[PDB]
This record gives sequence, C-alpha cells and structure tokens, in this order.
Amino acid sequence: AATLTYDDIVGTGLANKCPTLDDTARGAYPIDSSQTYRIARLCLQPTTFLVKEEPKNKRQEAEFVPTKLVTRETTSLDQIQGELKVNSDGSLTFVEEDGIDFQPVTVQMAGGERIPLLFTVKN
Amino acid sequence: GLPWYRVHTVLINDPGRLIAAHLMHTALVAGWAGSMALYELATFDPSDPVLNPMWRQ
Ligand code: CLA
Ligand code: CLA
Ligand code: CLA
Ligand code: CLA
Ligand SMILES: CC1=C(/C=C/C(C)=C/C=C/C(C)=C/C=C/C=C(C)/C=C/C=C(C)/C=C/C2=C(C)CCCC2(C)C)C(C)(C)CCC1
Ligand SMILES: CCCCCCCCCCCCO[C@@H]1O[C@H](CO)[C@@H](O[C@H]2O[C@H](CO)[C@@H](O)[C@H](O)[C@H]2O)[C@H](O)[C@H]1O
Ligand SMILES: CCCCCCCS[C@@H]1O[C@H](CO)[C@@H](O)[C@H](O)[C@H]1O
Repeated sequence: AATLTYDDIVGTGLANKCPTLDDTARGAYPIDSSQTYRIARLCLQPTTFLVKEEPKNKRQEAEFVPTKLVTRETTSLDQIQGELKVNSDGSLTFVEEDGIDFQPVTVQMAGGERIPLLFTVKN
Repeated sequence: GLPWYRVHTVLINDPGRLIAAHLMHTALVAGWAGSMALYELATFDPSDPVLNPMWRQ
C-alpha cells in the first residue's frame, strides 16, 4: 500500500492500530537453529476489555463482563523489541527487552464503576 | 367570604380556569413521577437481582 506518512495518519486513529497482513499470508517462516533471531517490532492492539464481576456468593461462576473504554485510542502496545531464542527442544522464547510496553486504560462497567488498569507486557 | 374549605369552588362556572387547575394538577403528578423515578435511580443498586432486587430496596 501507499506507505503512509505521519500526515496521512495524524488524527485518523490509525496510529493506535497494529499493522496487518492480508489473506495470502498463510506461509511458514523457516527457523535455522544455528542462527540467532530478534523480534524487531511487536505490536498489541486491544479490541475488548473484560472485567471479572465480583459476585456475592462465593462459590458461583463469576463471569468476565464487557466494558466501555473511556480513555480513547490510547491503548496499544508497540515498538516492542527483544531476543527470540531457539531452545534445545526447538521451541522459541521471546524475551522482551524494551518498547512502549504499557498503557494506562480506564474502562467503565455497566452502572458506572471505572476500572483503571496498567495494560502491559513488561518483561 | 368563602371559607377555607370552599376556595376551589370559584372554578365551578369557569371552564377555562378549571382546565388550568386540572393542567396544574396533571403537571404536579407528572413532576412527581419524574422526581420519584430520579430519586429511585439515585438510590437503586442494580448489582444483584437475585438477593437484592428492587422490592427489597
Ligand atoms: C377528584 C377528587 C376531588 C375533587 C376534584 C374534589 C373537589 C372539591 N371538593 Mg371534595 N372530596 C374528595 C375528592 C375531591 N373533591 C374526597 C376523596 C373527599 C373525602 C376526603 C372529599 C371531601 C370534601 C369535603 C368535606 C368538601 C369538599 C369540597 C370540595 C370542593 C372545594 C375544595 C376546596 O376548596 O378545598 C380547599 C382545600 C384546602 C385549602 C386544603 C386541603 C388540605 C388537605 C386536607 C390536606 C393536604 C391534601 C394533600 C395536599 C393532597 C394530597 C393528594 C392526595 C390524593 C394524596 C371541590 C369541588 C368542599 C365543598 O363541597 O365546597 C362547597 C367540602 O366542604 N370535598
Ligand atoms: C377532539 C376533541 C377533544 C379532545 C381530543 C379532548 C381531550 C382531552 N380533554 Mg376534553 N373537551 C372537549 C373535547 C376534547 N377533549 C370539548 C369540546 C370540551 C367542552 C369545551 C372538552 C372539555 C374538557 C374539560 C373541562 C377538560 C378536558 C380535558 C381533556 C384532557 C384530559 C386528559 C389529559 O389531560 O391527559 C394528560 C395530557 C396529555 C398526555 C397531553 C395531551 C397532549 C395535548 C392533547 C396537546 C395539546 C395541544 C392542542 C393543540 C391543544 C388543544 C387540546 C384540546 C383539543 C384537548 C384531554 C387532552 C381535561 C384537561 O385538559 O385536563 C388537564 C379537562 O379538565 N376536556
Ligand atoms: C387517582 C389519583 C388521584 C386523585 C383522584 C387525586 C385527587 C386530588 N388531588 Mg392529587 N395527586 C395524585 C393522584 C390523585 N389526586 C398523585 C399521584 C400526586 C403526586 C403525589 C398527586 C398530587 C397532588 C397535590 C400536590 C395536590 C393534589 C390535590 C388533589 C385534590 C384537588 C381537588 C380539591 O380541591 O380537593 C380538596 C382536598 C380534599 C378533598 C382532601 C383530599 C384528602 C386526601 C385524599 C387525604 C389526605 C390525607 C392527609 C390528611 C394528608 C396529610 C398529609 C401530611 C401527612 C403531609 C384532589 C382530592 C390538591 C389538593 O388537595 O388541594 C387542596 C393538591 O394540592 N394532588
Ligand atoms: C403521555 C403519555 C404517557 C405515557 C406513555 C406514560 C408512561 C408511563 N408513566 Mg406516566 N404520566 C402521564 C403520561 C404518560 N405516562 C401523565 C399525563 C401523568 C400525570 C397524571 C403521568 C403520571 C404518572 C405517574 C404518577 C406514574 C406514571 C408512571 C408511568 C409508567 C407506568 C404506567 C402505568 O402503569 O400506567 C397505569 C395506568 C392505569 C392502569 C390506567 C388505568 C385507567 C383507568 C382504569 C381508566 C378508567 C376511565 C376510563 C374512561 C374507563 C372506560 C374505558 C373504556 C375503554 C371501556 C409508564 C412509563 C408510573 C411510573 O413508573 O412513574 C415513573 C407512575 O407511578 N406516570
Ligand atoms: C417549566 C419547564 C421546564 C421544567 C420543569 C420542571 C423542572 C419541572 C419539575 C417538576 C417537579 C420536580 C415536580 C414535583 C412534584 C412533586 C409533588 C406533587 C409531591 C407531592 C407530595 C405529596 C402529595 C405528599 C404526600 C404525603 C406526604 C408528604 C407524607 C406521607 C403521606 C402522603 C403520601 C399523603 C422545562 C425545562 C421542561 C422546559 C419547559 C418548561
Ligand atoms: C432533568 C432532570 C435533572 C437531572 C438531575 C437528577 C438526576 C438523578 C439521576 C440519578 C442517577 C445518578 O445517581 C447517582 O449515581 C452515582 C453512581 O452510582 C452515585 O455516586 C455514588 O457512587 C459512586 C460510585 O460508588 C461514587 O463515585 C460517588 O461519589 C457516590 O456519590 C450517586 O450517589 C447517585 O446519587
Ligand atoms: C434526566 C436524567 C439525566 C441524568 C442521568 C444520569 C446518568 S444515568 C445513571 O448513571 C449512573 C452512573 O453510570 C448509574 O449508576 C445510574 O444507575 C444511572 O441511573
């Protein structure tokens, strides 16, 4: 796509969205276990915040319920980088080193109770 | 003059003012219902319809 500049994006809400890949991308990325790897950019874009209701009994199935975001398009984690290790069992382990890895978020429950959280993947 | 308990008799032969008085009663009643609903909303806890429903409150 026409590689977007800041002036293309500013004020649209696009700045809080993560890059996407289209439907053709159902491939496989080879891992060479002699090679070291990195995640150059990790982006996390929340689309729903659920809060666990705090019921009277105890014991009952307490459900997570929907909430309304009141802090606007300020919620995403991005520009995150770090090591991607290849372990002896062929698993990969991502070790986050740095980035914009937290956002304060306030969501509002039905009835008005506001639930602030530090939405994060720190460390 | 009229005794205190007859003051509203002035409306018996005054359809326009009778309508006015009826309008004012109707305003008061509807104002009551609105105010009452607001007070209830300001005091009602919706968080437990099982053991704290409206009729307990
Ligand atoms: C739709 C119902 C209704 C209507 C439109 C009327 C209308 C009238 N009545 Mg009747 N009456 C009613 C029901 C009604 N009555 C009921 C249920 C009773 C039994 C309680 C009476 C007993 C009654 C008597 C004994 C007399 C009247 C009289 C009158 C006339 C003069 C009223 C006046 O000046 O009061 C003026 C009233 C005041 C200045 C203050 C009254 C304060 C009250 C006692 C306490 C507060 C009331 C409160 C604000 C109202 C809350 C609403 C309620 C429904 C919860 C008038 C035609 C009089 C009449 O015939 O005159 C020739 C008369 O002597 N009425
Ligand atoms: C097509 C003819 C017609 C219609 C539709 C009505 C309707 C009504 N009459 Mg009646 N009435 C009529 C002919 C009519 N009347 C005739 C020919 C006479 C002899 C003159 C009367 C004598 C009469 C008296 C003495 C009284 C009524 C009252 C009422 C009202 C009682 C219920 C109320 O207040 O609800 C609550 C109100 C609402 C939910 C709001 C309704 C919205 C209104 C209709 C819009 C108003 C705008 C409109 C252009 C103004 C003209 C209305 C008028 C035709 C009713 C109601 C609106 C009573 C009243 O007015 O009490 C307050 C009352 O005291 N009527
Ligand atoms: C079907 C329902 C209904 C009916 C028929 C009435 C009828 C009446 N209302 Mg209304 N009203 C209603 C619903 C009703 N209301 C609702 C839901 C509200 C909102 C709360 C009101 C609010 C309201 C107010 C603010 C006023 C009225 C008044 C009136 C009276 C006007 C005519 C009159 O001069 O009487 C003359 C009065 C009487 C015949 C006496 C009626 C006595 C009642 C029935 C018992 C009172 C108990 C006790 C003595 C009250 C002490 C209260 C105290 C502890 C604070 C009449 C009796 C007016 C009135 O009473 O004017 C003086 C008046 O000021 N009404
Ligand atoms: C204009 C349209 C309108 C609408 C859609 C509503 C809607 C409502 N009102 Mg409101 N309200 C209105 C006007 C309106 N209101 C007006 C003008 C007044 C002032 C008098 C009020 C005063 C009022 C009060 C005091 C309260 C409500 C409440 C409510 C709620 C419950 C209604 C209910 O249970 O009725 C019940 C209706 C009765 C059962 C109707 C009975 C009719 C009798 C039996 C008729 C008899 C005469 C007839 C001629 C007989 C012959 C008929 C023939 C067909 C054979 C509902 C949201 C309630 C609420 O939740 O408040 C927040 C409540 O407490 N409202
Ligand atoms: C003008 C106007 C307006 C506004 C209005 C309003 C704001 C209103 C309100 C209203 C209201 C807010 C009303 C209220 C009412 C109330 C009432 C009317 C009450 C009554 C009471 C009673 C009657 C009582 C009794 C008793 C007692 C006291 C005790 C016990 C016993 C008994 C129950 C008997 C607007 C903006 C819309 C615009 C248009 C015009
Ligand atoms: C045209 C009409 C004019 C409008 C004016 C009247 C409106 C009445 C609407 C009532 C609904 C709001 O009702 C009001 O809600 C909030 C939210 O729980 C309550 O608020 C209460 O709880 C919350 C959360 O626990 C606290 O932040 C607050 O300090 C406390 O006061 C109020 O105590 C209540 O009275
Ligand atoms: C004409 C009514 C205007 C006032 C409406 C007030 C908002 S509505 C109000 O909101 C509160 C907070 O979410 C709730 O706790 C409460 O249950 C609800 O009634």
